[PDB]
Amino acid sequence: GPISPIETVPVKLKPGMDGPKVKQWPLTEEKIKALVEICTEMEKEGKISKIGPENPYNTPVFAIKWRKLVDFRELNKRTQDFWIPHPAGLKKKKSVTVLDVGDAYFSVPLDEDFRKYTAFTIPSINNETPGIRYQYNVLPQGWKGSPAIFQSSMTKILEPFKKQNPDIVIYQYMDDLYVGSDLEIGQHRTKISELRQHLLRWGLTTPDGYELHPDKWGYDPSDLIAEIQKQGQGQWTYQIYQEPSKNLKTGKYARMRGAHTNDVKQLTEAVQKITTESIVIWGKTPKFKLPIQKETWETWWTEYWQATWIPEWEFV
Ligand SMILES: O=[N+]([O-])c1cc([N+](=O)[O-])c(O)c([N+](=O)[O-])c1
Ligand SMILES: O=[N+]([O-])c1cc([N+](=O)[O-])c(O)c([N+](=O)[O-])c1
Ligand SMILES: O=[N+]([O-])c1cc([N+](=O)[O-])c(O)c([N+](=O)[O-])c1
Repeated sequence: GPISPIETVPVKLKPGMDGPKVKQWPLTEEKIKALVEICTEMEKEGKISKIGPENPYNTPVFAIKWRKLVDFRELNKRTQDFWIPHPAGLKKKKSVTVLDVGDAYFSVPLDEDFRKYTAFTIPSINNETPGIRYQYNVLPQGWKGSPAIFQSSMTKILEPFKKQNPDIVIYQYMDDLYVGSDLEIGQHRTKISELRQHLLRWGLTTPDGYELHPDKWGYDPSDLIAEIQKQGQGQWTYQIYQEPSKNLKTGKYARMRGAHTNDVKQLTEAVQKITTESIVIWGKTPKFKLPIQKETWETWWTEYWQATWIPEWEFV
């Protein structure tokens, strides 16, 4: 749908910070084609615009039906802060459905003076020739500012559902809603559908959600660390903690060998599951320590990464 110019909100970088300049890594010809197709459609719809030679910023993109993912980590660090509470009962619910509500953002303009800092490049084959440069004209998915700016509209949209379903907990984290109830699974799913239809009535398309059942699964609100380690061979272990001695949670996953898997793919799965669990339990995304070289991770992680968010991580 079309945007409303009066919903443009002024935004800026943190004092004395410039915009991001993180280079586009090489992509496969398949991924480049997909990005060209996606970006040609976004441009036709006014959501991005080609930029000229003056703009010096850059944020990396990649492709994962294909979807474009932007790694806004550096822009997010440089973006101003914005002036939710996590329900302790969300993890006690029989079911929690996660819904991606990032589609909302395409309908909301981005401050024209901030657009330049969202510049990105569709790379050429092997990065041999200059790529195709674009910036965002609307709130971008994965950008810190987008859920903050949309919160007032999200609240107005959710209000009738919340008023009619007091037994349902709705917690928002970044670009997702976590919808929790103790209903029979069929009844819970019906409430999810009613919620998706409400969102859609207001122009918010959502993917099918993914279902958690966390009642089958000393925190200090002031950073979370998740460490994954190799346990011999054959399985993975992880520790979630803030101070080194006391763990808050520990767990295991299998480290399987096969023609369709590898350590990076499995580690990305584990990162996504530990993150989701951490958001549910504590409302925080951990920083990760992964049992792999940075070079091998930096090489391959984008090949399997299905999340719209991207956490911070260290290595051996
Ligand atoms: O990847 N990059 O960071 C990047 C950046 C610029 N630039 O103007 O700041 C480019 O012109 C290109 N380029 O044209 O391929 C790439
Ligand atoms: O397409 N590209 O994103 C691209 C990227 C880079 N770079 O170093 O990141 C280049 O140097 C060139 N290049 O040299 O044309 C192109
Ligand atoms: O291909 N290029 O012409 C090119 C140009 C610029 N630039 O800022 O003028 C870059 O930053 C990059 N880059 O960072 O890859 C590439």
